[PDB]
Amino acid sequence: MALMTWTAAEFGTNVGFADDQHKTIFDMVNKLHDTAATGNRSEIGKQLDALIDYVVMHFKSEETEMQKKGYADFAAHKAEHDKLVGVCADLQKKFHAGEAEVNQDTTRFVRDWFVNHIPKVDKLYGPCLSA
Ligand SMILES: [Fe+2]
Ligand SMILES: [Fe+2]
Repeated sequence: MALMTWTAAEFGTNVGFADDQHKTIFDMVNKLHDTAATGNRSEIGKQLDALIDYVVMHFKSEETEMQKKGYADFAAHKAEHDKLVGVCADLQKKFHAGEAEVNQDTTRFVRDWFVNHIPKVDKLYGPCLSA
């Protein structure tokens, strides 16, 4: 099974670009999850780095739109993004030093993060960003 399945009932924000970027994230996490069941460390690292770069770009996209529109919860929302980015960058520094491995607990963690963040945090910007 794919780790992550996107539906509108679970995750739709009413903001087209954000929904699309979320779908990409889910697909990139699913590839990482599959590779993380192997010992193909170079393929894990390529997919890890591609996912994290995309996630940072998604967060920048949401942040630019929230801040330009004076969205009410912008700074607290960005704080949640920045703590995930710090976790991911720390994981990359360790993984790329040989000091940690990426496995399916890594991808279930990131799944947990997104499945909580999108409904509880991202959906709240829908009225403002869709107006
Ligand atoms: Fe998001
Ligand atoms: Fe977000």
